[PDB]
Amino acid sequence: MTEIATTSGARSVGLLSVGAYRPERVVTNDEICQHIDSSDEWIYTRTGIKTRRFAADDESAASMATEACRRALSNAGLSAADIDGVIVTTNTHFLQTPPAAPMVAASLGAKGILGFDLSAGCAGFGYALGAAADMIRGGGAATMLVVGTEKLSPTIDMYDRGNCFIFADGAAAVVVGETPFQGIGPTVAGSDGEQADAIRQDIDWITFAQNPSGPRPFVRLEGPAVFRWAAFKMGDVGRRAMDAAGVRPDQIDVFVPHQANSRINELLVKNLQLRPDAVVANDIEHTGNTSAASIPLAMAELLTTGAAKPGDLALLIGYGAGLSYAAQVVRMPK
Amino acid sequence: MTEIATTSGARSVGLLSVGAYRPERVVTNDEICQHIDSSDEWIYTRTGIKTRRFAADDESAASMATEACRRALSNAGLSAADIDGVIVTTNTHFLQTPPAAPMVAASLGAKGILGFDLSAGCAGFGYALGAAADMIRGGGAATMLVVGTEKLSPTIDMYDRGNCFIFADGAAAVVVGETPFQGIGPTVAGSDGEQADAIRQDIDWITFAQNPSGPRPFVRLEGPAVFRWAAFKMGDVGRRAMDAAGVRPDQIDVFVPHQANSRINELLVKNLQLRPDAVVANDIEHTGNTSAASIPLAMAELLTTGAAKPGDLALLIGYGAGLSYAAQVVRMPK
Ligand SMILES: CCCCCCCCCCCC(=O)O
Repeated sequence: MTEIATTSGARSVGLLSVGAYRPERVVTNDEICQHIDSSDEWIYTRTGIKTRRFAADDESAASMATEACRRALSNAGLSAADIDGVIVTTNTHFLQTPPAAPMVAASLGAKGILGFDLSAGCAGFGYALGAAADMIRGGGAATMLVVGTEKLSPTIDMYDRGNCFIFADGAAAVVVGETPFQGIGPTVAGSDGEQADAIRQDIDWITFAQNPSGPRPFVRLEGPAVFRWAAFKMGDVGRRAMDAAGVRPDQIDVFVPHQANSRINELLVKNLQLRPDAVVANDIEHTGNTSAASIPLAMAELLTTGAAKPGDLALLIGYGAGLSYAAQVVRMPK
Repeated sequence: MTEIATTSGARSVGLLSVGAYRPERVVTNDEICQHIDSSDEWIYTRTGIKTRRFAADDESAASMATEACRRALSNAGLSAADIDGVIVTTNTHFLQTPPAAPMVAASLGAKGILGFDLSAGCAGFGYALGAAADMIRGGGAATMLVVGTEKLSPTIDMYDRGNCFIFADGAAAVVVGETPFQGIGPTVAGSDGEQADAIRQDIDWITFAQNPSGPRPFVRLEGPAVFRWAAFKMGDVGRRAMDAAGVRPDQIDVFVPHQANSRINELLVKNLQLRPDAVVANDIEHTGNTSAASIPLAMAELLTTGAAKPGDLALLIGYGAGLSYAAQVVRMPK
């Protein structure tokens, strides 16, 4: 009887490199407070944030994704010609269509390679990485680009006081391909749609379009709800990711949680029973919460300062919007 | 050092069922011809469309995805409790965040299952299907929901004689899980970002938001460009999908191309060398082009009339926006 064929690729997959792009402009809490009622100290105190980058007007999630990919390719010693596909994960591509992925591939000179946009709120990176690994192992690609990119600044209500100092822009990509050793552990993910409102665009685009003189949409954040959720639930997610990867808490060298808030992550570093000398990402201090691009930008920073070395065993935990989370254990890139 | 472990699932994966939801408001060509200088015969002879469905104002891509999934689960004799994850593919979720996936899972009572939104324009279904299959084989889930949903009507410029009669609304989901036989063939996909302009939202949401009194965004289509592209390039894509699946053209029982234009698809049927009695989807006549929901809606239609039977060998070819395409050979569901 005719049977549909089954294919497969390299069983061992890993992060060949990481490339990060940060917008030239810097924005201080004071600059922020020059339109808000609070302190440049109460900010960096309740949220380890001191400064963040805002992209120019002529930039987009797509353009920053492209530059991030160029850097990842160079850091991996590859050219666009070595890439089989690209997954752009973002929440700020301001067009219902076309997707950013095909445009990014074109800008890289990457022919008609497959690609798509993945949106899972802040945890889109973990979902995209897992997807790239599954595709490569399944034989649908051999080498891929996974880039998290975000241009949130244009969606911030400078008068929100609840998040205007939280979100920021930026993009970071990783090259995923075959490695001698297993570099990407099993994906652990889930969500809580019951709390979809905790991080949302308040007005949908069509309603706004039908009421142009009415209020325009802005990103709203129910900080406490998110703070509690992550702090209390990401510890369990961390253990599952380690368990699935067959690793124990004490074997983790690097911890890269979503750069949502220092207070949440410091609490997680303790609840995960990581060893005392475990390196922890704190890229948020001068980058803020870049949602989907957060983790890959944080990984790049840890490597940047040498705090993390290639080969290091890291625990990645993305949590955020939609109330989605995605985690995995990986071997640091570059 | 410590080797990161792996996990794996069922090698044989397939379509357990399909569930389709079509908005109740039927819009005829004559209704469309109240705002353009055309006629029913002109539109029908050139596109193959006679009527299409428009969703109500209180409906959304997410609400239609929910209902489609409910039907799919029922057609598979399963409950939300049997689902491990859900992938929503769409291009008309009018919120930059949160994603529709977490909300859809919540609405189905599928507690906190993993999920994300995937946009590859019109070919998002093929990509999501392949991703679901790769995840299940990768052991990241055992059973999943893949739902294409689209509420394009609000993005249509009623005066655009180039596409006002083309796009429509609807949603259809399939349950993906382990099957005795291999039911999903290898994914064959790619794109042409050089032609990203062929199907696009003309004005990005932020620019509009910063000039509310200016022109609002609408979907635009460069018909001829798309027509030529699909007609000339999908044949090669179909052959590759069949090759990867180890099947010959004559073995295809059912052909389900994206319902973009009946003339493009009639040309493809011939160019693919399908046998004379091959059943070809023509759901477009009363459904129009529902982009991401097109293929699963067409599969449901063929099964409903009994034209396609469960177990039938089918060739699916998604093509569209961003200039993205995704294809695979599968065994019909339900
Ligand atoms: C004859 C003019 C009508 C336009 C027909 C062009 C066919 C392509 C439209 C479908 C676009 C898509 O892939 O979603």
